[PDB]
Amino acid sequence: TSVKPIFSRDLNEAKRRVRELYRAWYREVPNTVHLMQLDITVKQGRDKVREMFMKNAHVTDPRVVDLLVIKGKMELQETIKVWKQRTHVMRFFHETETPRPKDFLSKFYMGHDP
Amino acid sequence: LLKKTTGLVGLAVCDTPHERLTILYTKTLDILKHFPKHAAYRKYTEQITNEKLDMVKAEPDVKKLEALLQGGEVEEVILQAEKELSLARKMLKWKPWEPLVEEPPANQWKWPI
Amino acid sequence: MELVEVLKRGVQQVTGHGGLRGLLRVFFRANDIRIGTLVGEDKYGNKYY
Amino acid sequence: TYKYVNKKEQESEVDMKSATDNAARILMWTELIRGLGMTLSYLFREPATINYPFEKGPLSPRFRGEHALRRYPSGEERCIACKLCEAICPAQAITIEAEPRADGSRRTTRYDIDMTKCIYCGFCQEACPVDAIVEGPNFEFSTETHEELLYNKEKLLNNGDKWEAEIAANIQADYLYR
Amino acid sequence: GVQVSPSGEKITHTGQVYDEKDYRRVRFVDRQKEVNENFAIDLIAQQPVNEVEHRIIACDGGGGALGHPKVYINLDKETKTGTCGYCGLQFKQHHH
Amino acid sequence: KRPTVRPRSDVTHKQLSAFGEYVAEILPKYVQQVQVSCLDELEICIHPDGVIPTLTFLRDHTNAQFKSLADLTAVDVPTRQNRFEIVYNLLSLRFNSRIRVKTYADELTPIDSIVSVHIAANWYEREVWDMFGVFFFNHPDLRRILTDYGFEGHPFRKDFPLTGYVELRYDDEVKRVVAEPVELAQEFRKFDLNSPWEAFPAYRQPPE
Amino acid sequence: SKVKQDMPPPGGYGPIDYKRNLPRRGLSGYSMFAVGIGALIFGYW
Amino acid sequence: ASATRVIQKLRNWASGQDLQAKLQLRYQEIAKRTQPPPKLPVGPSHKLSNNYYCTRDGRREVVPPSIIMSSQKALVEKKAVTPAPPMKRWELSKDQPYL
Amino acid sequence: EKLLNIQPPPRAQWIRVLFGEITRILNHIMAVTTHALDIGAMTPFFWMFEEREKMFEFYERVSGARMHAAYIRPGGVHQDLPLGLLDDIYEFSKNFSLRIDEVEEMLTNNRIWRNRTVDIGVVTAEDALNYGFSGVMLRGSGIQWDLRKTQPYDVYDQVEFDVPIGSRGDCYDRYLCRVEEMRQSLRIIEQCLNKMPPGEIKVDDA
Ligand code: SF4
Ligand code: SF4
Ligand SMILES: [Zn+2]
Repeated sequence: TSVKPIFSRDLNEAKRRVRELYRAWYREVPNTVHLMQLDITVKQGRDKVREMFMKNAHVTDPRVVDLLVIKGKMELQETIKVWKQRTHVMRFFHETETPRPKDFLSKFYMGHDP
Repeated sequence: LLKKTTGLVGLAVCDTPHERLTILYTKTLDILKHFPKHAAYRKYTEQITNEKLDMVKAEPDVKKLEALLQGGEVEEVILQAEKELSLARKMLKWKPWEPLVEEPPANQWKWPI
Repeated sequence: MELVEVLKRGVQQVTGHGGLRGLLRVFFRANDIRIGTLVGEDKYGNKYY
Repeated sequence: TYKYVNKKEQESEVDMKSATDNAARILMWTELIRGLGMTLSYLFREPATINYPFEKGPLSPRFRGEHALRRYPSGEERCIACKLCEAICPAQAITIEAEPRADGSRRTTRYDIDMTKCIYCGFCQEACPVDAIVEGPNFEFSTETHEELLYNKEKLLNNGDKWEAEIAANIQADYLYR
Repeated sequence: GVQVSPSGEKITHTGQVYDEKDYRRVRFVDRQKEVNENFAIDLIAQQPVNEVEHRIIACDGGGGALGHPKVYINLDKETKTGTCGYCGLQFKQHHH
Repeated sequence: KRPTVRPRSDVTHKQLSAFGEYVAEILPKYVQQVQVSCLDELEICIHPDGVIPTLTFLRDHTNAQFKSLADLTAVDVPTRQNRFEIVYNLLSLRFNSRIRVKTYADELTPIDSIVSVHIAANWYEREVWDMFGVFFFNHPDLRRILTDYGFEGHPFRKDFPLTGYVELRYDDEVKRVVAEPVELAQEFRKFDLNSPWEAFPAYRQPPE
Repeated sequence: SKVKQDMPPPGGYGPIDYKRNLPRRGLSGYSMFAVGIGALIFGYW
Repeated sequence: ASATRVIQKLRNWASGQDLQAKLQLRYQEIAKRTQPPPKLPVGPSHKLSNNYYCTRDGRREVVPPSIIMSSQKALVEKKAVTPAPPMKRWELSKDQPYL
Repeated sequence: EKLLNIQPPPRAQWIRVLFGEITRILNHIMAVTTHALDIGAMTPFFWMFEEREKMFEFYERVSGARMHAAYIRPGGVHQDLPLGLLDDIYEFSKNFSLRIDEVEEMLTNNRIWRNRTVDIGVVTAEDALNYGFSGVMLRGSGIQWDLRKTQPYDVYDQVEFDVPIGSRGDCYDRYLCRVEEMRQSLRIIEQCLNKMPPGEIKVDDA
């Protein structure tokens, strides 16, 4: 049950790195919306960033948190230097994809998938 | 005479190849004396350096020296000698003569599964 | 000389496609006025030279 | 062994005649003039352009073109639904379904080749034990919709009936090598 | 032989035809459903039965290496011809 | 003698065995296994901590001179604890030889990058990270190199599906190229192409 | 029958040139400089 | 090949090469498109005796690699060696050493 | 084949070496002429692509595909050569060095090409070794290394050829190396045509 750390000895400085990454994303969102001609507002982009962080918010392993921070920094660099395009940025919103309903009756009416 | 070019890009001609090889080999031996006596790297590197120093003291001609050394050009031999010296410094820092750091898992190198 | 021989080959290529109408037909369809040995003709009307 | 492509051996020293030759080479653009002369020679050569579609580039009997399903001289289909072509198809471009026929013969009920998926490699025609599936030499079968390149058994049998006069001759010319 | 549906659509040699209420005939609307006219079952029915003398015959489909793998058909049943499993040719033993 | 069997020379096997003993006794701190294949190829399996010393020694030793890294790759064997086997093929032009150095990793233990030893390891380790998710310490710029921007998952892993999870198409409502969950008009038909009979008795594993 | 195969002729193939072959053409530098200078002098006169 | 002698001399002078000896257009020197049928030879294993497959099974002579040392199996004045003897220097070409 | 511990027959090995050298001529034609096209001259591209069309005819005559032959397989090659193919390969190769001489006349001594290629992208030998370069890059930087000479395969130890070595490590030296090894590939093609042996095509192991 004793493992080798990546960057963080425990969860506290891992959360510090998470807060730093969230700060960088929060600062970079308005520049992205201004630079790439995005239909979205600045509020929607920061909401999406918060949604992604809260999607990953359930993890408690410092190594997994460090790797998530590394991946987030890679995506942040891909957004800072314009390598992600408008399509790549708007892929986070899934606006063309209809969502599967979460209720048993709708899943029963649609098909056999649980 | 003097070699016009070494035939390799970026490898300048050494005017005095014998004394440069001599000082590189002596510095390598001097830093090899700081290794532990049971270090296999120390023993093997001392063997190699002593053989090359013996032939560089024996042969005064550059072409026959290259033929004896069998390391390409004498400038390549000088470059290999200084890389060996830097490796000796790094290996003294690393200390790899110690026992194995950690055993692998039982089926780590078992192929096929 | 050989220039007059080239001109002879040219005038026979011009007057070797039947008439003026045949020359114009082959020149505006195939963009080519070379004379070849008629190897055959298929049932659909294609000529092969 | 090895050789030098740009290393010069010794020196040519300096001479008044050699200096004047190099001066004339620099000033009068001699290598540029001979490059012009090379292009002029190519201008006065004969072009290598064929008159397509009235002239076609040469091919061989081994040429792998549009797929076809052949028959025996009796008219029975050669295919026996063995799915060796489907098994060896590297792109999984062949779909085969089969059942016994009304006379008990082992025949396909579905033979589809996705020509948009096929890589035109001939593995099907070299894995077929009865020479049923072949790549006949047709290559001018480009379509205007994606659907028309999704061949089924009717299309492949029609191709085999259309190109049998040429496919049989190519197999006759080729089969001793394979 | 090629037969037509009550819808008028040609029935393939596999017996496939769309139903009257099947919407997938719209792919043939203003186009054609191409059906191979030469039915191999009828064509192999048209072949005469080969009358041979031996009890066991060998078939390779003709042409040697251009045919099918060479198999052996046992013509012992006098009430039924022996059919080659590859090419569909029928053989019968001549007992006269 | 036999026209269908590869000729075998024992001198290369002897030389590679001697050099494997040489490297193993020079570096006992990191070397875990040394083997020579019947194809006359030398493999040295080391601890992940000794990647930098082992690669540096092989590049800069007078008797090794493996100055050229042929390639760097990973093999996903998802039945061991450390599923990613990192493989370094190296070429010595001085001695006209080739060596293979292996180490191991899992999804959460990064290994040291050898960009300071070979510069080709930059793009090679970028490819390894992009395709397997093996992080590399002290890399100058580690990021994806072959996948699409924003691609989620490492596709050369065994558990990653062949077709992936998303597919792209042009949507005219949004006038963009958009990603959808993958749907195939024809599913990839997997085949069970494994004979139920043992082919090679020399590789018969003992029963459990 | 006899084994028939794609083989070279029994006398071997002919020699195939592969070396770099530049024509080494053109007139001397003295002659062309003399022609140019003479053209200059005639034009000036 | 249908070029007049004037154009041939002009092309040869302009290129500096004798173009007519080596034409880049194929006229008649090529092989005929129809060939006599071949008869390919058989391999060395096409014999009716002394041809057991176990005596020529090269695929089953592969053995697992030999472990020179192991951390678990072995559980562990000589000269230093090299992976191979040093590569001999290439000789300069006697055909055309310089361009 | 190394994993299978089987060897292809000698005729298959000679065919593989011959087509490897034909392919080397194709690839170096593409490299040199498209490099010259990127610099600005396209007439060598057109001439050498007519030559590429003839070599594609050779590919189609042996395999049925002009590019993706799938001809060389583990155990040898897929089929034997059709009759007359060796004669047509000889007829192509006896005229090809003139075409190389044509491109070399067009480009090599041209001062524009020398300005575009000389002292451009200079790579030292140690840097090339550390960056992991191979083939034309190492030999352009001056490293005497070729796998066909050092670790030979098939019958490359039986053929004889020279290895072009640069001395300045630039675009001009790499271009000269590619042209000279095109000439050496032609030399190996001549040797393969003269020394093609009889025998089978695949390994006699079903
Ligand atoms: S040619 Fe190859 S890819 Fe195409 S159908 Fe045949 S086996 Fe499949
Ligand atoms: S390999 Fe031939 S006989 Fe077998 S299913 Fe395919 S086409 Fe039919
Ligand atoms: Zn039959």
